[PDB]
Amino acid sequence: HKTFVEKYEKQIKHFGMLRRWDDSQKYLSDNVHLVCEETANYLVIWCIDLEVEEKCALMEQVAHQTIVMQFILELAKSLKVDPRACFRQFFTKIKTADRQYMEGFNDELEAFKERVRGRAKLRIEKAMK
Repeated sequence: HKTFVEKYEKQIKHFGMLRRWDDSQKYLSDNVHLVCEETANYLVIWCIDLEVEEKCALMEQVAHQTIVMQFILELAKSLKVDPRACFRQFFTKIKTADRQYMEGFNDELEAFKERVRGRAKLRIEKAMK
């Protein structure tokens, strides 16, 4: 919650703006404390913030990184290990010759962005009328 974000907000934003697998993996390896639900939670809100402000292109960029972190955290729950100890295997898995894991990632990413677009619209009905 609260002051993890006061502490690391600029680092979370930076991660949110990466894209290449090796760039993300290096950044996390260098900043392992960011591999946590607090980070994924912040990225979700930020996506909704960007979408509402019509920064749709940037929302799509941040959404990619949001799903990266969610996948990492899910993988960890899968193996019952700490996500800080196993996050590199997300990148290994995504790069596998059979593109099955990557396909599921892409599907979750597209679905996530649809949900973000819906959530954004709700914020302006929230007090549109």
